[PDB]
Amino acid sequence: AAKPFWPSDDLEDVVVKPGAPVAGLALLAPDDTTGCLFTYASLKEHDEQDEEFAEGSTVEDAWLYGAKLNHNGPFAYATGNTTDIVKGRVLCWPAETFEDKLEEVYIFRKFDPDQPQEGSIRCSIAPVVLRDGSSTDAVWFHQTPE
Repeated sequence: AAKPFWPSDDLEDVVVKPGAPVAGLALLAPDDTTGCLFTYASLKEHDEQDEEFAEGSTVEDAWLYGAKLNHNGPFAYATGNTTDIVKGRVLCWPAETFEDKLEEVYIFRKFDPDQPQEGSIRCSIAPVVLRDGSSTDAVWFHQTPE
C-alpha cells in the first residue's frame, strides 16, 4: 500500500458501491411490452426445441422476406431481394423476460463461431410476416458474407 495507489481524489469518489448500472444489449424501447426472436433452419434446434430456453414463449410460424442462407455456416443474411424468403418461427416473451432471453442466445451464438470466415455474427430487428399477412418486429441473427 503506502503512497502508491493511494487515491488523490476524494475516497468517496473512488470506492465502488453496490447497484451501479450494468451493461446490456437493451434492444427494446421503454415503450415495448413484448419482444420477439425469429429463428430458422438449424438455429431452431436451440431457439425452439431447447425446453429451458424456449420456455414461457408464445410461438408461431413466420416468414422473413429479403434474406437468404450462407452456403456454409447456419446463418442467413439480408439481400433485400423480394423473393428471397427464410421461413421460420417467431418466439415472443414479455419485454423484461425477452431482454434476458436475447442476451442468453446472443452469448450462445457468438461464443464459438463455426464459420468465422463468412463474417461476424450480429443480430438486428426486422419485420417478419405472420400467416394472416400481418407483420411483427423480431430480432434475428445473421452472418453477412462480409
